Amino acid sequence: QYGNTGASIGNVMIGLEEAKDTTQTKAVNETTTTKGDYTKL
Amino acid sequence: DIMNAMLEVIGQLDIRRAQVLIEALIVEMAEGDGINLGVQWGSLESGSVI
Repeated sequence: QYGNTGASIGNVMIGLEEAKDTTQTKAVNETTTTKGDYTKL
Repeated sequence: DIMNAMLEVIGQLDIRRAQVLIEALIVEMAEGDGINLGVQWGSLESGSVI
């Protein structure tokens, strides 16, 4: 990781993971899906 | 005598005053131009942008 660059790989990968669609499952059989925010990316 | 002197001073300080017509002219000519063009790129699936 480097600070010379515009943006650092850390915030970019974290942002891309936050942007992915997350699913939250509760079995017994509920499964919910939700889209993630892009605000970090 | 002093009377005849001050009347000759007053006579010459009483003259008519000419009057000037001052006409200014202000000219302001501006001009501007610009051309801004460029191509950007992006892929938001794996975030990569130009």
